[PDB]
Amino acid sequence: EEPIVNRGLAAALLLCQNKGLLKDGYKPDVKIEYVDETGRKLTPKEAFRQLSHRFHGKGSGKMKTERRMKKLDEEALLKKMLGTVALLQE
Amino acid sequence: LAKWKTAEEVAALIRSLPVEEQPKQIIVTRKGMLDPLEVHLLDFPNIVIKGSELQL
Amino acid sequence: EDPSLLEWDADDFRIFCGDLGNEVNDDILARAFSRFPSFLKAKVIRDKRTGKTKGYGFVSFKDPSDYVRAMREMNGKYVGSRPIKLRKSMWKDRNLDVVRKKQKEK
RNA sequence: AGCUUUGCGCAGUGGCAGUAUCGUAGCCAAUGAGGUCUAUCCGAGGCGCGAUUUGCUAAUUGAAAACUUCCCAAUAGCCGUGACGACUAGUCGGCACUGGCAAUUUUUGACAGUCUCGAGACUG
Repeated sequence: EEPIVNRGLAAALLLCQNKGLLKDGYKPDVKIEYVDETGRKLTPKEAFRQLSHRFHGKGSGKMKTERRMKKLDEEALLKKMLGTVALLQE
Repeated sequence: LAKWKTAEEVAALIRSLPVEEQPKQIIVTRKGMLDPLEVHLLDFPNIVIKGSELQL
Repeated sequence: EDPSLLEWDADDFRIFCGDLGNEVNDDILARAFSRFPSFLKAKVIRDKRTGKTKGYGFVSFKDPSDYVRAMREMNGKYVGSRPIKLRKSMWKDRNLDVVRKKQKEK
């Protein structure tokens, strides 16, 4: 119930917290991962698939490419964002 | 059997709703209805069956 | 692009001949005489620069009814070292993808 | 002349689907298979076989889960710095930057919010 206050960053952080949006001698600052060239962090199953594709030197097929494109488009559309029609039809 | 039919009807109504409009979470008031809900629509696991103890 | 179907655009009945052996029916895949033109303008596709066949191979009969009858009568029949079956060809370029996208969401 | 009976076949709809639907090819069977029944009564199914066939789509696993080639490589701002060229130790165009460019006059933003009849006013 906390609105976005103007010229204030604590209100947006409170709304995000309420909505659930939140030897030389040294310590190693190492955190490695396997994120695809598109920037998406590949799943461990997907990472293993990519590694096996690289080892075998063979990529995805035509149908696999189509399925991947459809899944990526659907995921992007979902990440981008019928009540009015149900209210008008009632 | 009636409870299983109800869960199947709920899953079919979710499937009737578009995947882009599929509820990412499915809060069920009935305690024992979560397992049949997951079994009926295991092919659509994008919905998480979260518990809501305080029944509205 | 792939300039391959230019030698096979005949408005014939095209079928998918695949899941056979790598060497099975290597050159006689169209030698069958179940119809008049057999698999006209059709061969077995392969992976180039490897000496191996990638499964699916062209199967295009110029007679639609004869093609259907032969496919029904010779579905999965003994073909070389691996009996292969027949199924409808895709023939879905981008000229089909555009129309599919237009007619799906609209 | 309009309608309609057994309804038929086509096409649409509703529902059912292991007991069911059907062939039943083995057998009896309109020349009666069966009983408490209908019983001086009625007359058409039953025993056993086998399935519920046609396609599309998503997903699922896998390295690849299939529809006519493939992995590869370059392409298709300023100030100073060192000479090259010109003009009287000084000035200018271009060549790359071996250092810097978030501290008042240009680029790391004094911007944002509100009210009123293109313009004015208020606050942080």
